[PDB]
Amino acid sequence: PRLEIHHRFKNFLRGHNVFKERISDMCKENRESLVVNYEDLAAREHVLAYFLPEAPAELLQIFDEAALEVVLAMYPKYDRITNHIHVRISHLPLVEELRSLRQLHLNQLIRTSGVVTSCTGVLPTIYQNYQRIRIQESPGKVAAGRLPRSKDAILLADLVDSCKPGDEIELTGIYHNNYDGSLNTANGFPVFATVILANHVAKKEDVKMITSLSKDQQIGEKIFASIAPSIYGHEDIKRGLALALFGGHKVRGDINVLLCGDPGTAKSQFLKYIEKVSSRAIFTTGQGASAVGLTAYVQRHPVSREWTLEAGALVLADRGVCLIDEFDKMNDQDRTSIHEAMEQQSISISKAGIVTSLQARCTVIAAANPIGGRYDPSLTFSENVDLTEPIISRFDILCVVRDTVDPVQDEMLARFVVGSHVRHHPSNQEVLKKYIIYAKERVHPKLNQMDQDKVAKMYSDLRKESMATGSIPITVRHIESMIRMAEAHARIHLRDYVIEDDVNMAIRVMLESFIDTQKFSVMRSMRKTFARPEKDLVDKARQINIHNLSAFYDSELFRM
Amino acid sequence: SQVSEHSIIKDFTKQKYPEHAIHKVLQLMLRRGEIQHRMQRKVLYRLK
Repeated sequence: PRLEIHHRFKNFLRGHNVFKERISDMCKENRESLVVNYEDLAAREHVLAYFLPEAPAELLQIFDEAALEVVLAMYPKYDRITNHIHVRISHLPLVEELRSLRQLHLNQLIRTSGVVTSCTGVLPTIYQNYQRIRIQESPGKVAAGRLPRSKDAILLADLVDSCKPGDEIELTGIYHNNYDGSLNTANGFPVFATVILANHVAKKEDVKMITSLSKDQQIGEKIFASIAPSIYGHEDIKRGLALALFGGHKVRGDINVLLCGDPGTAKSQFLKYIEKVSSRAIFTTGQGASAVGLTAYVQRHPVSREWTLEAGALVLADRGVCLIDEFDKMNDQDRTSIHEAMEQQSISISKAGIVTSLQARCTVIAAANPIGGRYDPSLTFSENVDLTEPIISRFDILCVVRDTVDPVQDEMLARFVVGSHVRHHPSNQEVLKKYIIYAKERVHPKLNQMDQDKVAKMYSDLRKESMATGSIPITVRHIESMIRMAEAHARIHLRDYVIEDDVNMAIRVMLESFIDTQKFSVMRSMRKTFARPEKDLVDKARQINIHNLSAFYDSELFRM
Repeated sequence: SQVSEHSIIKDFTKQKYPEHAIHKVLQLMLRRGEIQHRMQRKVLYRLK
């Protein structure tokens, strides 16, 4: 640019106590961290604010040298600790969600966010010193939902091993088009040919008026009457779906929500309508999904790529919501791999060669397509399928369409058909959308010792129903799913307890699985639902569900 | 068909054979004198 900037730097090196207090944060303990705020320098000296639009690229180089002036004069010791000083320029207002995402806007420090999709962490000469990570550009939104062009990020040996795939972080930096492959003596870089450095890592009001609406129970009943108004569905089906919609110490668990209908019904499209309410949106599409969409292929590799870690749809929606559609288009081999991962909410490798860990925090929602007849043969559903039996029986609830000749249903759906043209003809619950986000993110209940007993009493009542004529044919795992469902009730009614009326409907959903497997004669037990040493170790197991009987506050029992 | 050299590696997965073990096998199949392998492996190497 100019040549007079060196003199201005020389003059600019001649309140700030916080700089002294902040720089000393790193010490003998080797914290390897230094928080940098831009505003204090720019507030004291307005000349620094003017350098933002003129020379931002040199400024980073200039910023590193000026920091050393304090370090070199006081503490030469930091020269032998990682042999580098990390600059962490803070946020720089502006904030454009869609306006700055353009190739014309290079040579600017830009703040945005993204979600990590895939990486090459499975691996143990200027370019060899650093590695590669894949970042997305459009975040999840109704308007931003259009498919973007993927950004390619490069870590400068600074955030390595500190970040994991699927982390909703904030990306900030300046966009320089340092594509070194134009000389045609190397490999090729993706479309956004830009060395994007990572400088930040994120966390891993009408609401007050909205909370007023929460107290009403008139709106609390239509919550399962308003999610799917297109087809009017079935009241049993939506109630279970709504419970998972809220998503509400060895705290493990699985929510296996499966549907059995037909693709022609908009149920296949019904899963698509949910993403409007959901804050994070996942594209399924079947084959050719986002990144590696559960399909494995091997081809001839480019000039320089390494093996890819297989990122399941679960990983691609970490701490979010993941949607699974088109069940028959999955590969069989991946189904076995993720089956244990779904139950364990993580990925385990026993090859002793590659070790890694990925998180899984979403609700698995998918619909299966029946092979041929549903229950036409006199044999069981699992034993007339070439697939393995036990994996099929892993699902807790099997939702299937009931009845096929419903003239009443035909009537209401018929008028909706005309409504299709009505909306599309020329013509001259968003309030509830923000309800779910606020409750699930701001309300974090704790554990109460005096309230676990009362809920657990009724669970035993369910057991004794099968203990009269039978031999322990029911497993507690089915109940284990029920506890989280009753938790979502408190979000609904805001009463902090659960009424038997809610459980009775929850009972029917639980029993629905038995209906599909057992002959219709079991429908008589619904009348009673309305009305309602080696041995020694067994007895204690039910009452406390702890192997040790001396686990009652042992921390204060022995010392005090 | 479809059981060429580029995809038969997937078949080895079902046989509990890692991709490193087949290397001792796949690279030595030409020394075995297999009729089918040589026609597939050599003709497509440069002639296409």
